[PDB]
Amino acid sequence: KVFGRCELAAAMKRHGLDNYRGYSLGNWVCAAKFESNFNTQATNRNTDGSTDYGILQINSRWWCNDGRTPGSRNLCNIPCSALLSSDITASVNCAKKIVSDGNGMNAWVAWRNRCKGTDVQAWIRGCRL
Repeated sequence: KVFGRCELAAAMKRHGLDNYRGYSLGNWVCAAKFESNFNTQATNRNTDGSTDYGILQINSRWWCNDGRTPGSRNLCNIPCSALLSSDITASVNCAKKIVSDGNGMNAWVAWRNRCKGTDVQAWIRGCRL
């Protein structure tokens, strides 16, 4: 599913992301934008052989099981498949764990490179929230 910008902001809010660990809603929407372009079925192979999954491009080395990343973990205790459904619950629950891991949203390289210190509130302008 390819979400609308405000449609994603709303689902993210309903799922408790707005200000989770101090990150306002605009940060999460900005990160989703640059990670997947709001497409839940986005996947991307990393050099080390792990794979990134779904709206927030959550990785198979630490966070999910795809059965094809030697030496990896599944700390969110889900199949990586679950990160590609229309339903974002699994992705949100798994992002909550990642963002709590010590580095805040720096765990997402595109957030640090493209959202950090920008006017992230732009990403929720004109949304019914």
